[PDB]
Amino acid sequence: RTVTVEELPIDPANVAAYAAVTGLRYGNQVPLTYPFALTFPSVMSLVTGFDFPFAAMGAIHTENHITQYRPIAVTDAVGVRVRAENLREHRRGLLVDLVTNVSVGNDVAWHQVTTFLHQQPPPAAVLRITPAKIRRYAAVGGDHNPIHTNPIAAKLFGFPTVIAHGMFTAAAVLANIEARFPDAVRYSVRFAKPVLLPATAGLYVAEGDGGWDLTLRNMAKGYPHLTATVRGL
Ligand SMILES: [Mg+2]
Repeated sequence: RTVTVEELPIDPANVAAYAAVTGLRYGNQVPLTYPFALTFPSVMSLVTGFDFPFAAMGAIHTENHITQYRPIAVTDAVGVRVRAENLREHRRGLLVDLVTNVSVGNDVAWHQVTTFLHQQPPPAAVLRITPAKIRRYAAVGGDHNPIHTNPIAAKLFGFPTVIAHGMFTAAAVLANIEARFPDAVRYSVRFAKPVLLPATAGLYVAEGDGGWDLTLRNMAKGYPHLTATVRGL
């Protein structure tokens, strides 16, 4: 239950296209969330190879914790390690933790815990999220889970329309604030109601220190799509 890549190259053109579609800045270091996408093929090879029943197609992303110890340069080639751990019963199904460590040289730069489920007032910003943009996020980020792109498959897996990738939303909400993030930062997200597409969602931001609290809501109905914290280390 362990995957390794010794020297994964970074494609800057992909980093640019990731920043464009999520609304983040393309600079010399990759966005804080970008290594989710970079290591995604490595995570899915672990998930798809689970001995027991657990399907990547139609899987649900419930929670995500990123710890960045140091930025990763767009020119870096990276070491990747993934392990899967903490199978639990939930209610809606099987939960599992996928734990990824991304290294530059001998050092761990970026550390993530991803939790998946197999089913068994005026805002500080506004996000417009269309099916087209998410079709584009799926191409660029490489998560082709069809609940985000194929309506017929979304229905089959329980949703009335296609939904946004949780990690699209988790990237997009950092747009304004990311320029003030320190190099060492932790970002914790709890996904709630899926974002049904197309949608216009409002982001609420408080400065609960030394950092930020975030809540993304559906604008008509007001229910939460996610809550998150950003903190310096
Ligand atoms: Mg996260």
